[PDB]
Amino acid sequence: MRECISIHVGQAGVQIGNACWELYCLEHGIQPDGQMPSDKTIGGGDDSFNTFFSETGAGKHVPRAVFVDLEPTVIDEVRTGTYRQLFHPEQLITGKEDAANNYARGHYTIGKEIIDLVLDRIRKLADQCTGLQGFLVFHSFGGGTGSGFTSLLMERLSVDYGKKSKLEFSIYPAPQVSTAVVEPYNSILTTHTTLEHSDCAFMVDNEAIYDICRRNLDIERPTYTNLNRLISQIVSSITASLRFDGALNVDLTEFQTNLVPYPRIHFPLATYAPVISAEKAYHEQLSVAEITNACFEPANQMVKCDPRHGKYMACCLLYRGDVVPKDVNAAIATIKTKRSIQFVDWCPTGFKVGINYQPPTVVPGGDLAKVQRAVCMLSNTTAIAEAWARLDHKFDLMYAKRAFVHWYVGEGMEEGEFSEAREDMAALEKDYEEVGVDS
Amino acid sequence: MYTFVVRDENSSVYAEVSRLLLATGQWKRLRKDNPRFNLMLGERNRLPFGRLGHEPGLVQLVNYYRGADKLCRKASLVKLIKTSPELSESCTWFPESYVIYPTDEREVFLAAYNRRREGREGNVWIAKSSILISSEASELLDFIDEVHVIQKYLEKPLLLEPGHRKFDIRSWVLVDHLYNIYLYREGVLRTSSEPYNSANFQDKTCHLTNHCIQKEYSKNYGRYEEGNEMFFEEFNQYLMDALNTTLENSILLQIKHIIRSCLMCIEPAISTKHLHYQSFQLFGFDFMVDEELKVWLIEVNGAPACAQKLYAELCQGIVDVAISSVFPLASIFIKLHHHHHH
Amino acid sequence: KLEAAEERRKYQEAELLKHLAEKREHEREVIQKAIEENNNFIKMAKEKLA
Amino acid sequence: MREIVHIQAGQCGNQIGAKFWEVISDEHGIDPTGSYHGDSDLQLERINVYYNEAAGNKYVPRAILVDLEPGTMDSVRSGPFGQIFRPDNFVFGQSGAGNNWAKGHYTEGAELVDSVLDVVRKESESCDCLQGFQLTHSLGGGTGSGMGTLLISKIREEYPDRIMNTFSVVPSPKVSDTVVEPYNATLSVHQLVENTDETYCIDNEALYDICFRTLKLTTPTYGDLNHLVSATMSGVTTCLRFPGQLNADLRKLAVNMVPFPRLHFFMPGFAPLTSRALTVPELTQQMFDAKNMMAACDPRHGRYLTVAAVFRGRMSMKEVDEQMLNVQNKNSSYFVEWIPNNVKTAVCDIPPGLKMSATFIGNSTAIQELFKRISEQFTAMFRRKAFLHWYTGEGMDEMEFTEAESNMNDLVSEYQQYQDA
Ligand SMILES: Nc1nc2c(ncn2[C@@H]2O[C@H](COP(=O)(O)OP(=O)(O)OP(=O)(O)O)[C@@H](O)[C@H]2O)c(=O)[nH]1
Ligand SMILES: Nc1ncnc2c1ncn2[C@@H]1O[C@H](COP(=O)(O)OP(=O)(O)CP(=O)(O)O)[C@@H](O)[C@H]1O
Ligand SMILES: Nc1nc2c(ncn2[C@@H]2O[C@H](COP(=O)(O)OP(=O)(O)O)[C@@H](O)[C@H]2O)c(=O)[nH]1
Ligand SMILES: [Ca+2]
Ligand SMILES: [Ca+2]
Ligand SMILES: [Ca+2]
Ligand SMILES: [Cl-]
Ligand SMILES: [Mg+2]
Ligand SMILES: [Mg+2]
Ligand SMILES: [Mg+2]
Repeated sequence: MRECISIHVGQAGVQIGNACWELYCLEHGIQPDGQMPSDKTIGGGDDSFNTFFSETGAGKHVPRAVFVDLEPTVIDEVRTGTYRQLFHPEQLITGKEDAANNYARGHYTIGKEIIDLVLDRIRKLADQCTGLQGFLVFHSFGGGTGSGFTSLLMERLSVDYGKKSKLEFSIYPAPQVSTAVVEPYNSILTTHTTLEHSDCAFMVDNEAIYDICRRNLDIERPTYTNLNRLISQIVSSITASLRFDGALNVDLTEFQTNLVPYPRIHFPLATYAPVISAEKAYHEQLSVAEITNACFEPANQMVKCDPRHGKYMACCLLYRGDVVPKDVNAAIATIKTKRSIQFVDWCPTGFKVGINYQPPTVVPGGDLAKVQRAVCMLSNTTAIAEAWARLDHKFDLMYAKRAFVHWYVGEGMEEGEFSEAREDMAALEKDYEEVGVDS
Repeated sequence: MYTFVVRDENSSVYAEVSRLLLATGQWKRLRKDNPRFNLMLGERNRLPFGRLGHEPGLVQLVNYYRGADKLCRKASLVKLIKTSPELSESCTWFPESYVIYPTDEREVFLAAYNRRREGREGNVWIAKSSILISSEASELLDFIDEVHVIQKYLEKPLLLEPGHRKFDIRSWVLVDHLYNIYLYREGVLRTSSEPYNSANFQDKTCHLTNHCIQKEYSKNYGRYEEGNEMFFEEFNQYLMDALNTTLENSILLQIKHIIRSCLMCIEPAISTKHLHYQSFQLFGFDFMVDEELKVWLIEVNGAPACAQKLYAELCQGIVDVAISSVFPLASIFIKLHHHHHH
Repeated sequence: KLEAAEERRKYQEAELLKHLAEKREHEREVIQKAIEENNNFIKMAKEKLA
Repeated sequence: MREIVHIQAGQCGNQIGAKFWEVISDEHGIDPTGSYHGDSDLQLERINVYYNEAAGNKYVPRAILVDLEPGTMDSVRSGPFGQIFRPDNFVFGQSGAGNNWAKGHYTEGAELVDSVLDVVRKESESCDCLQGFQLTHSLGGGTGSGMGTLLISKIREEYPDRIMNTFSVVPSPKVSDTVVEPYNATLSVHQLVENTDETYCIDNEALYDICFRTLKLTTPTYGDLNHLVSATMSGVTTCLRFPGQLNADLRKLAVNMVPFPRLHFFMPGFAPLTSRALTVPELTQQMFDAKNMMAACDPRHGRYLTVAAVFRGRMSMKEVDEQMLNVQNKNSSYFVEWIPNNVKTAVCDIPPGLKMSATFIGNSTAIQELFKRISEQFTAMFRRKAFLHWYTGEGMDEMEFTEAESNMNDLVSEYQQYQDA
């Protein structure tokens, strides 16, 4: 057994971590007080759920988790909320003033004053691990803390834990819920500084989740609570292989081996089905063929883009519920004859398949209906570069006039860091085109 | 007020669609780099499809299908026909074609070129790209080196009388956002004004029926018809008088079959049915007719122009079926569809 | 790279506080000019009358 | 980010300041003795932004009242909420400033300013984490204008990493006390361009025209003008005072609204205009209408760099999003294309005696019309050196007026540069 430490940075990272740990407790039969009646080994053990949970002598199961924010109001809701007893106070770290939607303020000005404290609290979790695999980092691209603090932390984690895998869950900015005009600046600056330090990053476009909540859950105007419950289902699908018995994606290293043959092209597209309204009083249950076919619909993706117009380097299907390999293999054969699935020439045309028989858990009173089977597809496709192209274009429009740049320079960042970050993204866009497009 | 941007200044079809949209008073042209448009009349090359359909509160439509280039580049069309089960290597309405680089198909092309030598069959070919005609292999291959396709040349074309002269047929086809395939009822014959000469391929004015080549080199430009353009009413009269058939029966059944076969083949790859933005595109299909009244596809154009007198009607057709269908204000087409059971 | 950033922030701050220091110098010169002109008026009226 | 320190300077500053505290005390359920008698936890959640807690659960405005004459502060002390202010936070001289910027900035004001900073320091020292300062003042008089901008320069010297926000009342010949208003306003604008992060331009020209043309008040008083100002001020501070996502503190508003440091002069707007039931389409059309703007600038004569829209009341968030998208999509040419998504929208559930209201904050290049108008009135007098003796008498030279005029003409050129780009 090999531990994973989860790190939740800034508002988005913290509120998504709240939703994920709530869901993990329900999946493993852990009560809000930390007690787990089904766990017969009191005070310790090396079960699969111990990757994410440590154990006290009193039978308390404690998330291997640090929550960091530069202002207190979001983490104060964890401190006084339903799961307050789950976390020891030293896991919950807050400053007094936030990074004001400014990468430079998060990374340089406020980062420099809190970074040694955060590494000390992480070191305390690491010291209770017998075989630490590495880190799962949850943050927004758009916020000052999510962008600037995370990139400093990722750099320091490469220094202090050089052999450890780092996986990111990154919220890509959408104007329907965004709070800052400068989010494209913050997104490019953090992607540039983080890119060498991350082994595998799962981007979630708030626009895709927003539209899935409107279209499939009939929510007129989705809140963060709606978006986060859906995001937590997809995160849980991805991490289930680390928390349950199985033979696929069983360690963080296996995410890179299975999904990322080229180190810089480390952004797999997640697609999730089915998403069904709990309020829907009559629902016909979807077959293995229907949920698998829905993995090739752009409307079900975590990022809107068109995989028909790129190439695959890797594809994993992660099934939960009543699924046997025979039905998966028949589903795939039918899909191959009907869809545009083109792999690069240097990769086998193939699917790694994981099945966990426990159906998806839902949060009581939530928006998601209980279903008999669900699937998350993780595919490394060049089509995800569309999302970089969109962000780079918005960056270029503002930067050509130096709009808002004085806020970043005023924090002690050099103007040169903008053009260096942007050149790294130009080289990334070009890497995706070389792997993806024919001539 | 619906909004649109114009990103291709050199398109005569979309300059006219642009003028028609403005004259309804219900459409406002924005600056080309304003993102808040309903409609993009897009550039020909590197259209940023990846930036479409991410504007909240705007339904966005573009006048190009991403991936349609598979049909509309010479090399791609040859590959698509051989390798698609539904078109197949044994496809009967496309000339025997091979892709040739200066992957490659040289030694497969030479193998088939020998079967004609061997059996005393007519052995003339045409090299072309995105032009030379010879019965000698090694002169075609030398020219290429000096990305191309070598395509069997149609040695027995149908010839219009008077003038013993070659022609090709241009058909205009509109594919709407729902993937309805609309064939414009007016086509055009681009005629030669020179008699056809099977013993002299060196002289290319009586062999190549393009509107630019006949306008410069041919010394009979306009002798038989205005431009080198015969329209369907006259060509149909010609086929009734001379050959005792119709344009519908002898040619148009085959044209409709071919258009429907090409576009139904790429539909899973280009359809925008379940996508965050929507597409339409105007195609130009170019056909040859042989002396048995068998129809051959030569090429598909992704950005065609129109015959001068058909601009008005076709462009109004594009606003009616492509644009107003998606953005309604306050038929000249045949809908190609066939649901045979088997 | 963090210390370099901090030093650029300290530099921009010292530049601002120098500029605000020139403003306090100017404020001190305006009020001294006002006093000197009132005193010179009184003085010159006193002498002209004598 | 938490505490704001409020300063109100001179007659205008103290009259609009007192109305601000009356209006937001009522919204937060605070009575004139400082006791909370409200019905919602939303009222108290961010009360500490503007109020200190005292003995016996009393709420005391974090407010400093400044004037060079006692008259207007005696009237505040007698006014309805007068007893709520901390008595030691009244700082006043006896001389007055005679509508003279030089008296406020250099002579009378210089004598009083140190005792104002003593009170600012006392308020600042007991703040958990001070966000910064808001000043209410006019630019046309002497104390608000001259002493107000002196205070801003001294506050910046002592708190250079904190945000400075002003509500600045711009003078108009239509609502005028003296001929020298354009001098005082030009000298003040020169200070604001360098030493504030965000300035709400409250134009007495616009407030008069709204009272006359729209509200059908034949004879607008300062009371009628101040009803518009206090409703606008409540609107633009909603996001600071109530739980919310967008522009929830002074630094985040500045980062969203100010693309270039000098272009920080905002055109506020309000709907509906008041001296029974408004739809979301109607709020949205009215809040963007020239006739609802508190600065007399035609927004169709320029372009929006950035906009903040705040909707208040129980309404459909879906309909607010659709209407806000409708305005941008239909009027796309008036929003600069080189700041993508430059319009941000907040919704607060608590309305102000209305069921719903919308407050508009725009950074428009059309604000240059306000500065050009002041510049023209300045030059008409300054070319003949008319009325200068009032200023040279307090130790100022002509050159200081030439520099203020140039810097304000430069600000106009800079708005024009981004309007053409
Ligand atoms: N999905 C989701 N996105 C969120 C959530 N909270 C914020 N965001 C998004 O994150 C971005 C803003 O970043 P935040 O995480 O709020 O900022 P922060 O990291 O706290 O940084 P500062 O507040 O600037 O110090 C925007 O794109 C928001 O839409 C959340 O709970 N869920
Ligand atoms: N296999 C073939 N057999 C006979 N003639 C052929 C032929 N291929 C091409 N042609 C001749 O060449 C013409 C078309 O050439 P091609 O279509 O390759 O060029 P192009 O792409 O410039 C025409 P467009 O302007 O329509 O795109 C036909 O009109 C015909 O006269
Ligand atoms: N809107 C408004 N304007 C005022 C008020 N009182 C004065 N003014 C304006 O403020 C300017 C005069 O400054 P004032 O504040 O009286 O002088 P001070 O006491 O020296 O700051 C002129 O432009 C007046 O039109 C008021 O209560 N409301
Ligand atoms: Ca155990
Ligand atoms: Ca590493
Ligand atoms: Ca004195
Ligand atoms: Cl290590
Ligand atoms: Mg935050
Ligand atoms: Mg062509
Ligand atoms: Mg007065």
